[PDB]
Amino acid sequence: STAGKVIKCKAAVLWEEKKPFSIEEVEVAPPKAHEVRIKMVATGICRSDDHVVSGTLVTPLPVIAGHEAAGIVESIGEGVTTVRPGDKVIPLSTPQCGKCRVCKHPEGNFCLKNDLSMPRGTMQDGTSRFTCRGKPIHHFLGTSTFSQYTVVDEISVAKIDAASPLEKVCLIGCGFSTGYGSAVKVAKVTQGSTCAVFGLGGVGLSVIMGCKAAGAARIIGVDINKDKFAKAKEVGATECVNPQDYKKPIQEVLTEMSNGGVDFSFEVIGRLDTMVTALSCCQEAYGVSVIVGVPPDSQNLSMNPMLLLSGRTWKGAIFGGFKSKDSVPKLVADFMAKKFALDPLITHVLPFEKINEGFDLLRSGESIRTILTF
Amino acid sequence: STAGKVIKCKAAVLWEEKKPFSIEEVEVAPPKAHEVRIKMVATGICRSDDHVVSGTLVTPLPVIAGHEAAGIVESIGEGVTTVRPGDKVIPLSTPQCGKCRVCKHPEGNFCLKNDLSMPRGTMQDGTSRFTCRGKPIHHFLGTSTFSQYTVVDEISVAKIDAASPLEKVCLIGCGFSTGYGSAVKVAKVTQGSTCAVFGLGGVGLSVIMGCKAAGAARIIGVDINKDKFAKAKEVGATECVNPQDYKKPIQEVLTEMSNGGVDFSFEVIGRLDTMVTALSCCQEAYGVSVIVGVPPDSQNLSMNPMLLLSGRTWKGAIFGGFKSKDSVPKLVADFMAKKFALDPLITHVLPFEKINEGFDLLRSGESIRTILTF
Ligand SMILES: NC(=O)C1=CN([C@@H]2O[C@H](COP(=O)(O)OP(=O)(O)OC[C@H]3O[C@@H](n4cnc5c(N)ncnc54)[C@H](O)[C@@H]3O)[C@@H](O)[C@H]2O)C=CC1
Ligand SMILES: NC(=O)C1=CN([C@@H]2O[C@H](COP(=O)(O)OP(=O)(O)OC[C@H]3O[C@@H](n4cnc5c(N)ncnc54)[C@H](O)[C@@H]3O)[C@@H](O)[C@H]2O)C=CC1
Ligand SMILES: O=CNC1CCCCC1
Ligand SMILES: O=CNC1CCCCC1
Ligand SMILES: [Zn+2]
Ligand SMILES: [Zn+2]
Ligand SMILES: [Zn+2]
Ligand SMILES: [Zn+2]
Repeated sequence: STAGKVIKCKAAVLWEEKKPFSIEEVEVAPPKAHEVRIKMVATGICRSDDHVVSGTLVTPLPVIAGHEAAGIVESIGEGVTTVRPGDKVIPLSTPQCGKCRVCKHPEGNFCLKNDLSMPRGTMQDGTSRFTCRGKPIHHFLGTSTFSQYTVVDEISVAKIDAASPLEKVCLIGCGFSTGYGSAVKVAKVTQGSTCAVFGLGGVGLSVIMGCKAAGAARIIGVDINKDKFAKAKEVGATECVNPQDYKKPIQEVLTEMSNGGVDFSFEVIGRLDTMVTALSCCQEAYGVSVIVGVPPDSQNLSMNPMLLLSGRTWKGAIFGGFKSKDSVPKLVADFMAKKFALDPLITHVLPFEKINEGFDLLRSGESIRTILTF
Repeated sequence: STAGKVIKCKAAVLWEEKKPFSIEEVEVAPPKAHEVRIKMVATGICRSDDHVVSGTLVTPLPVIAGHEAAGIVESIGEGVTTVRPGDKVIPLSTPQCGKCRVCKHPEGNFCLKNDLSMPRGTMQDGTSRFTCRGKPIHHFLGTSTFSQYTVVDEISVAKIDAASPLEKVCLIGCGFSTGYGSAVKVAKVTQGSTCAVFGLGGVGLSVIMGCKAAGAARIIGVDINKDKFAKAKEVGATECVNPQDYKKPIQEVLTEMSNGGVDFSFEVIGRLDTMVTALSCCQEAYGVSVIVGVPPDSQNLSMNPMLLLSGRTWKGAIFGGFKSKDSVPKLVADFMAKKFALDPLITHVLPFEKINEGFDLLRSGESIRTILTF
């Protein structure tokens, strides 16, 4: 009934920074060659979507944001081989083209077809499939999931188990896999180690899950919102500290608590000062610190390179280091085999129409992940 | 005939920054418990010794500098078990106490007994073994090798092969092992990779030797002094670039030459700007950059953390990551078995009394390593 034909549907449009999302009708074009049109079933609210609203992350406006989601293929364009109508799918904000130097490298995952380094807010072909009030609307990270339907390039979608619960596994499309992989793949946390996790939102709790799965002996959660300590302990934190409770800098607190520095630290907030504090609190000769949080646009940090010369390792990653199209179906299979839990991340489930309330919940500190259901 | 007695001998004393060394008589106390007094045979001039003169590297003055050297044990204090009078030895500017958390860690080498982080310029017991003009003189990094005799703690000396040529193997005490290990141990350069080495002095040439030993396919040397290129190519560089020859920043040049970024880069100069350029020229998703050069005291660099978030790894190390007392005798053994060459690093030889001419040669750009003979 809809294949080959323009779909009119509801979406949340962001016309301008620092405004509520506008829920209104949009026009979704049919998929061109190597494109996939998806009916959305559930989408999570990730802090990166809020960074578009706040100006922290710059991408062309107006835009349909949303990138952490799951849905069902409505139709495919000519030449698509990896998904078919009716398949359950997760869109991928980091593509996996399989052909570039990064996709061919055993470790790398930041495929050169990504829309993050030089954001265009289009399909791979440089055009948009969305119109609203007769105006073309930009895409976001090749995903755009705050819409009843979206169109994505084939390299930005993964087919998943037909029995998957989409209102939970949408988190594997971004926040869970990012945090979990940051611990198990990027840092390679070791049995018996001491970890410090700065930021106890959805991504930080997923880092804690990964540190616990790797056998860390101590996992210290750090957040300025003490309401986020109870859930952090439930998922594996052994202690939590609030920087605002201390007269001294938290890096010195954490160094003393760890008898000279932690083995692994994670910055899962997106602040320059906490990136430098997280580096400093890892042990100077052999510690490893991983940046996960998104820094504010165009701002540089300042640090003393003696922190590195003594032997620290500093790294960052997108999407937990996972090659996205290969890994997402495997992570869904692991969840269905009960290898990890997603329910601890989900504090609110709301109809899509309540998107702005979901963002208010995030900004107020009250939620971890809100899942929006279509 | 000197055991247990004060030795009067010549040393090069640095009374003030930015002044020539003063070659004059000092008094060297006999070794206390767990200390070793060494008759110096040869010492190299490492840029780090010049950094003390320039104030780039802050350590208490007045001081006996020098740290890359080899000599013969004159006497041992009570309790010394790892060397005996007559043994050939190399002093270690990074100790290996064997008892701290770093010494016990499989990767770490920056032993907590070091005198680098919070310099005191003393023996481990907090006192000095040197007097000059009746005044106490500081030690440097627990070594102080610009003297006919020095006293070191047992944890800062390694026994080496009795047949070793001391006028060559002194370089294993600092510059050779630092560069070589930075490639083979810290970066873990892989076969077929592309490497970029910033700074083609003694340490950078040793990085090139390590990259070649690791089987790198391309090794790009970077220096603003084109007179350094011929020797860089002799030891393994496949190509050399002078940043001053180009209209665009060298990170852009290197990214284009490597078809999107190098696999491994090394900063082996000691400038904040080149630390950031070297990080930037490694491939954004899977590149690794190692800081080897010493930054000017207490200065911070400025960088955009998106360079790390895409996937880069940034690390530094002291002494090529080698656990010093374990590794130095094995590296001497490997040298004696012809596994690496030191002659390419030695461009000038001088008697110790011409130390100031040796520093002039380094500062003018003319030398790689000058070896001083006592
Ligand atoms: N690298 C990647 O691939 C990904 C990066 N991100 C970024 O990770 C970050 C975290 O995302 P979420 O967990 O969704 O965000 P969130 O907002 O739910 O969690 C952030 C936590 O940081 C705490 N916090 C804020 N300022 C703090 C401070 N000075 N000190 C200590 N804690 C502080 C907050 O109270 C909150 O609990 C964001 O910057 C997000 O954009 C998210 C997913 C993918
Ligand atoms: N991490 C460690 O354990 C060690 C660190 N060091 C440090 O490594 C560094 C190199 O030491 P050496 O090889 O002895 O010094 P060196 O002075 O012989 O070599 C440095 C090279 O950098 C070149 N250079 C200077 N400015 C440059 C610029 N803007 N761009 C490109 N090239 C430039 C110079 O022309 C020179 O050839 C020094 O900072 C030294 O203190 C040395 C030994 C141990
Ligand atoms: O949350 C999804 N993607 C993020 C990844 C880090 C940079 C900003 C966008
Ligand atoms: O050259 C020898 N040691 C150096 C190591 C890096 C910091 C300054 C001292
Ligand atoms: Zn790719
Ligand atoms: Zn996200
Ligand atoms: Zn030690
Ligand atoms: Zn040195």
